[PDB]
Amino acid sequence: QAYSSGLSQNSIISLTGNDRTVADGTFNSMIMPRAVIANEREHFMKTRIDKIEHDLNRSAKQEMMDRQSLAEDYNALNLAVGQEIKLDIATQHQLNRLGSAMYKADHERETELTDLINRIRENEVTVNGILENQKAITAAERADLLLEVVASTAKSVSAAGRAAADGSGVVPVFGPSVANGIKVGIDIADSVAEAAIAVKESGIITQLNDVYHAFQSVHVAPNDVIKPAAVVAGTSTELIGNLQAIYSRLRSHSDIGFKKATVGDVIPNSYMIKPVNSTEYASWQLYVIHPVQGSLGLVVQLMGDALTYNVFAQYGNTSASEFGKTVLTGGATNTALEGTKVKFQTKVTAQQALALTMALKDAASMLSQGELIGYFEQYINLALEPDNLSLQDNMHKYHHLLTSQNSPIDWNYHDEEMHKWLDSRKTTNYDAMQKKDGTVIADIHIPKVFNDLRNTTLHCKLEGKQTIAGYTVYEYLIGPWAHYGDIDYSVVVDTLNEETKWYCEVIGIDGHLLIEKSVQHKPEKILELTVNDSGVTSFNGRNHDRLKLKVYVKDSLSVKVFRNWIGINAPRVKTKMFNDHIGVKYDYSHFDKNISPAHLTLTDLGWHTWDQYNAGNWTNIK
Amino acid sequence: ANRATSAFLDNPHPVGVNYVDEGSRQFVAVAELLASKLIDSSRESDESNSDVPFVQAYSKFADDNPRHLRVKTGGKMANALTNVIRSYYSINAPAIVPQVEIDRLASKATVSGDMYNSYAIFNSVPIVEVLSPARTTVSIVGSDRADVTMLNTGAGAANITFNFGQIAETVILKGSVPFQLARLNQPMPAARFTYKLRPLDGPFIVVLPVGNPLVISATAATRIQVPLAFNKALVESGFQTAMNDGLFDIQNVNYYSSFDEFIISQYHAQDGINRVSTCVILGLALQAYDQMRRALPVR
Amino acid sequence: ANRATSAFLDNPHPVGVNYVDEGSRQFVAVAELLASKLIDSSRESDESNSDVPFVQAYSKFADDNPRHLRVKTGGKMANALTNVIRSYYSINAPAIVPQVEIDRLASKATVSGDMYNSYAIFNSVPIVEVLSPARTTVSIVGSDRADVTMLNTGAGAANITFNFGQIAETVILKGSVPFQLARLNQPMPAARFTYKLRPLDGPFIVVLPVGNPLVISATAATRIQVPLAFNKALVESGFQTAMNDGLFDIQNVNYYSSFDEFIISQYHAQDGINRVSTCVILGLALQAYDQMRRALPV
Amino acid sequence: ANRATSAFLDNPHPVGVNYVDEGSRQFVAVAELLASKLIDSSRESDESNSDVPFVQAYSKFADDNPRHLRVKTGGKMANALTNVIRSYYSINAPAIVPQVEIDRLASKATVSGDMYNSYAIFNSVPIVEVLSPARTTVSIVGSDRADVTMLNTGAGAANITFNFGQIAETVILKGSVPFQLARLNQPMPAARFTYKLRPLDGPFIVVLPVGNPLVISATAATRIQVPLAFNKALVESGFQTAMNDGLFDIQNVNYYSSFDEFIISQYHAQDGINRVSTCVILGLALQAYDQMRRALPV
Amino acid sequence: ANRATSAFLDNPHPVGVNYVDEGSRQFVAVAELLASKLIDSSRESDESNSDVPFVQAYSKFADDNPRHLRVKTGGKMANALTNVIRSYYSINAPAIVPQVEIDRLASKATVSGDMYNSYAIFNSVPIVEVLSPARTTVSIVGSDRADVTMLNTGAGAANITFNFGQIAETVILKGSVPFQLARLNQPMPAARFTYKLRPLDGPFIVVLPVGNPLVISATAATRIQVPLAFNKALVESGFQTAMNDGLFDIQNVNYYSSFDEFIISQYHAQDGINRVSTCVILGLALQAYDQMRRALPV
Repeated sequence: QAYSSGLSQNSIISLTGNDRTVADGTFNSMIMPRAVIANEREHFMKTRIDKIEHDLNRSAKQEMMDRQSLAEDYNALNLAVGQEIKLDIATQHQLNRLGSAMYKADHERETELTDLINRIRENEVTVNGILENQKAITAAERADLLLEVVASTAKSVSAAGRAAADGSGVVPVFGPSVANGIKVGIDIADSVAEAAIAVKESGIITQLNDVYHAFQSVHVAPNDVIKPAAVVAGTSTELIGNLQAIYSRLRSHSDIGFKKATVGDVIPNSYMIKPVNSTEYASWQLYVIHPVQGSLGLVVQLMGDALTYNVFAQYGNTSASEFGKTVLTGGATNTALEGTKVKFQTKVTAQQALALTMALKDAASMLSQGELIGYFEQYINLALEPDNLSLQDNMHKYHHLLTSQNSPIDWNYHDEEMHKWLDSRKTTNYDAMQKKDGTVIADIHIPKVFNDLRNTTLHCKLEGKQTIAGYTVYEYLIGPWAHYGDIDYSVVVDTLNEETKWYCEVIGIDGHLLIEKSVQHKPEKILELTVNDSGVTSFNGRNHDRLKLKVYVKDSLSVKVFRNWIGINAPRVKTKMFNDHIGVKYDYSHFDKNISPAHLTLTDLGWHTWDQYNAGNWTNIK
Repeated sequence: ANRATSAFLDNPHPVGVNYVDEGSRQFVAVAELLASKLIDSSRESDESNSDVPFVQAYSKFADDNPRHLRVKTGGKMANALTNVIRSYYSINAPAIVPQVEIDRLASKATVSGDMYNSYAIFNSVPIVEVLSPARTTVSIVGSDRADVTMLNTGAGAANITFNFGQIAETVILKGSVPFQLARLNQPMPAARFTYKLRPLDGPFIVVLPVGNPLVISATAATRIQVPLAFNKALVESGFQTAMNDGLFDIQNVNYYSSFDEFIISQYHAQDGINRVSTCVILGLALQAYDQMRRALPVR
Repeated sequence: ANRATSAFLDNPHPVGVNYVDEGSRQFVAVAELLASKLIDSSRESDESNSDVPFVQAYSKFADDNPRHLRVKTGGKMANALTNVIRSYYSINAPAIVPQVEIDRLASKATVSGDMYNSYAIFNSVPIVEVLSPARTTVSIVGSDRADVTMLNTGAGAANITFNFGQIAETVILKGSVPFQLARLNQPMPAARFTYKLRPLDGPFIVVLPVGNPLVISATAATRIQVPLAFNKALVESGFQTAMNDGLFDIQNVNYYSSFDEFIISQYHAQDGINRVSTCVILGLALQAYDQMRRALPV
Repeated sequence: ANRATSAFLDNPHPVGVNYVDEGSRQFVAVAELLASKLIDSSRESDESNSDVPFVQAYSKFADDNPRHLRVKTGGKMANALTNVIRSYYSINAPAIVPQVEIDRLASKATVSGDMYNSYAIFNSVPIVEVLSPARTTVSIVGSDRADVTMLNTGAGAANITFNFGQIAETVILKGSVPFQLARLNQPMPAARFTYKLRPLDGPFIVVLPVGNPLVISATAATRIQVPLAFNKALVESGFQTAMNDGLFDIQNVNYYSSFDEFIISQYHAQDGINRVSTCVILGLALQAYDQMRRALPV
Repeated sequence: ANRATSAFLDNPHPVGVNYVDEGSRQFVAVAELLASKLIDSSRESDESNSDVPFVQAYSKFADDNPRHLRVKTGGKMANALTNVIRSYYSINAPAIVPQVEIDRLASKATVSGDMYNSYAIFNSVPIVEVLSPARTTVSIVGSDRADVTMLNTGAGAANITFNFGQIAETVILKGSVPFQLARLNQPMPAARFTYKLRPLDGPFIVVLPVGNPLVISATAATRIQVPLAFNKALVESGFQTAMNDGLFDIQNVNYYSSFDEFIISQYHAQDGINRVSTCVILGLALQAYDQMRRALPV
């Protein structure tokens, strides 16, 4: 029996009309959605554009050159034995490239969400008025009004506007670009000499090459999330809690996606099955989505005018079939259909893909077959929301339901099950390779240091666009934490000058800490924090869920920040939900404050609380 | 766990196994037809200011000419109908009507003994069982409309299982506040005021949140095969009349407020398909009884 | 050693001993003849574009004229036919049809009351016992075609004893692979796929080589005297209809998938020769029940 | 846990929605009546040397006089019947027969054109779900008779859940060895060979002891309303002919070995009440198709 | 490699070559028509309350007016039919009946001796061979429904080859669990429950994964030309009666459970076309034997 949600849905009027077929040479025919995966010309053009964006921001020549510098920095961290990140090994270098790019995009998205919270909290009175006065308008229209009363940097919710507002660092990672020119299948036969091991360390196995050719990261902008967050929000606190709840789920999926590459298994590929010789009025489509950043998959079937879907777990497969247990059913889907198979990479999460599938199922009678095909493929392949305003709102309402506490899917249960299954796979693959080949060969190809995106020791390069009296400001957001333990932070600063005086500022709820290091080309430890099982830390006597680090350098060239956990495979923290975020509230308004290194005296350095300063002039104490 | 059941569904006493053949079924149909003529003749006597129409119909019913100073009770036909009614209700009631008397009375008028020509709708709500956790309280009141009051005192939300049986056709559930209900091993839907249910779908689970009590009103409809002459209003009036006169006062029997409750209770018992056939004949007999006494009253 | 037997041959319940006289045998045959006329009256009504053929057929069967708004149940003949079916199945089922009613209905038409005019072939295969050594496992599945699966786990070849009873006329054995079968003292022949046996020949010995399991499929034919109007297609339909209607719902009785299994099981029981006579009358009663109820569904 | 299901119940394809009105149902009934007369005319043409019965039967059926050197094809009625049969099987099959042609052919004979006069018994067993513990193996084979082979390799006895749906009326289970069966949350009886069950009672639990495997043979009876002229033997033969003649090759349709399991599979799908109505009309069309094609091959 | 084949396809013995001319085929047709009238004479006798309808039909069949004391046996026609039946089964059977007697008996009724007017569908499943790798086990059981149980113990998945011959028109495969099957040198599709195959396509490869056994159930349909009067229900009953009476007890012959297995086995021999024509005449002879012996049991 298909799952039936009692969600209220707006009526949908199709462009095709009562006869459910568009007329030739009409304005509606020109604005109709059309298939992108099925059409070869579009599926080729979009891959080329996706590759171009990756090479613009991340150049292989630059990343190959920075390997020597990055290896030295990781060595200088002085990690314990068994926790060292050796970038001289090819597999470790390849995994670091994937990890560093994925973390930078996740960090930037988290940074923008933090600023968006600050603008909402500053304008709480106006925001509260909008939410309660305007409850009948569409979710997209509510987002436009909310982004206007607050002085948001990105005030556009349209797809074209979001693309323009997005900058380098949030571009999805194109997997095939990373794994280009890397040697595969180096063969040393029964040799344990140092020369043979050196050659062995320079190559990767075929499995890692296959994993990278099927990888494409998904990072959701805050402007995308504000529409689901404001569908039923009544107060500003509820809206902020919804925004934080969604990004908690999103971040947890990103860590799982990186964990898939670390284990020795190959990741499945999303594909579409179409008839070999399509016949008019007898066509069918089958869509199989294996999201890399997720714990659940989707199978959608379009036979006639009927839409049927199934949600299957990506863990526990016996290798006899590519589908796990079914968690939510929406009809009967036949995955044994015979036809041409087309491979694609999804640009939306499982929660986003399912929301449109539920909305499309309710609109099957009111929408033509072509509209269902066009709207689904555009969103899966290009993250393009449907132009039908009523259908778009229905998708956002379902998106809120799948994330709320009353979701039909228990996301926490499935995410935890996926972590346990992935850990077992790594042990099985390592043990199997430890028998067939040596322990040394097993360590090269399956490193134990790389576990998940927010556990492995990773670096994040900082970009600087703000200059205060000659000092460039580099910003890094410490936290939030999905793991508990002891975490160390280090900063690497490269400057053209021979001798340089650079400063670091750590901002909390009440006061900030200012440090001076004056050491170049070597990591310098700035902060050591202890995170409890609830993900909060005690920074100068108060509980903090996140902090802000600002680095000031004169004539800077590159500033890197290293994040390090004391023990490998740090225990995880249960993912926060809406109730958890509402219960405890932290003020982030102080992250906007800045200091001027040039006008700094010796007494101003150290830990100082806000009451010691005047309004403004946070550099100099009274 | 705590179990709650409808009061009227509990312990249906066995129905009689006599006077259920074709000859007896013809006698009940004949009595109903003749009783209807008796009540119409009395109306005609009032409008014509003449006793001829009533004496004319009483002679056919009672095989005797009415005489002054003798109470008009219906003759031998009334004696047979009243005692046959008692036998239908309970198996402990005696069978005291001879077969010669049944055959003679069944020949008075030509009519079929068919009891499956038509259908009727009965509104008793069968709630076989309601299973609840430890920290919750469940109360069921009413038969035509059943109100189930549930209060949760525990820390978290509890699940209450509803069993409506297999006989009822449709059950409509209306709640004081929106609530979630779904079948076994099915994801819960959004909160809704009303639910239309098929009792054959299986046990139903209701989420009871912590806080103010939730009251669910239940209405049910079932189809039972009845003869074309069946009239629900006349049957119900006869049931109350038979109770007042004490014909249903038998040892080890259960008492019901309405014929709707009586027929549904017997349907849900074991071998209920066989019991419901006897109850249908009783309903037609009660219709004849109601029309007979209203024509011939006693102060 | 282990003993394996067919499921349907186990504990045949006693059958009824009433309505087996000549007068009641005529009633069953008369009911079958008149119930058939109801079925053909439907076709004749379409050809003539009138209900006259059905009125004549129903009036003879039920003794009342058909009437609209009245459910056509078949009258007194249908009631008597239903009750005699109940009495035939079980000895504890009460016999509630008076003899004077049986005689009156039997006079409606003139038929040959002999229930031994003809014969029929029954396909249920009786496997009374399969005797197997300690180290072998035997499983029997099926009634129309019995598949016997034997597996030898011991070191040496084993001898399996097959007992097919004495009632069956011929039994045909087919194996997945060629096998050797012989009588108790006869020498073993060369392995071959199929064997034709007479059950009265004696117990049969089958050698079971070590290795892959051997599956033997059995098919039997049995001849039972029946009335000439007997039709196996109609009896089987009536058997299913009676079971669904609850005519066989009585305590301390066995239940069978088909009338083929029921008659063979009673044949192999003690006092089998006089039990099959009652079962044959039940079959003709069930044949009339199927035709009458399809024409007049209630 | 593990789950097993009957193969024929998997993925029933949608049926056609054309030619289901009263007039179209009259055409199917007329074709069945006239096709039956074609077969009967051959025997009448043997009793009397004349070919008048066949000429009359063929002229009514084909609207033309039969000729010696011309192939007998059935005329316009044969083409209409073949195309109408294709439409019922799948919703993707085109409906190309004009309604004015259907109405004209329905006027050749006066028949009821009614689909719910009588009933018939269908022998497919709907084992919807068998749920088994971790250390047990369950295999289901067969459609008319289903044998479920269960083996327990665990330490203790295992409980196996049987779900037979809600459509079937009666199910009879016979085991190779005596076994224990009871409803959910009910005390378990003594071991016995055969069980008679009502599928609506609920899921059934079977105790599987550790040791030799236990095989349960299942048979089911289901009652479906059909016309009075319905004949199961003719429908089954017509079903096989249509599959061999290519009438059922449409993209994305399921295939079945018998018409018995085709109608039961559609009955267990959602909106199965409405699907059976169309399938019954297809059965009478197949009954007409068989008789017509045997009389007039190719 | 191991080869497994169907039991009933092995070694079809040669059929007789006598009584296949036009005159002899007319005699078989005459006997079937006369025997059919003999059975229907019993029903007509009951309606008329007299033996006149039966005496008329027996006089035509046996050329003598029966006496009450004499046991009716069919006369010369019954003897001729019996000896003709024995001759068809085996080439070793003598041809006792002279041609003069056949011609005299063929003139009693006016019916053609044709045998190709109509067709029939036969359901025996011709699994000619199954070739399997070394570490796998394959067993074939059944004729009307062929169940192939395959279990492999090797580490890798095995490919099993199925050959269904060239005669059969349609073969439908159903599995206990979804499996992979494709034609020779064709891409393997996704796992499905059911497959519809044309045997002329070629050998079929089944992927057998390591683990629990996989069971495939097979049904087949074959079209064989037969007379219009052919009735499979009566032919199969006559086949069992002929075996029971010992009409087939000849040296160096094979034995089959049904006439379906007999005719399909002969069709797969080298001279299949010539053999089938003889077997069809045997079927009509067996149809007449079933009717004649049921009316006149001896």
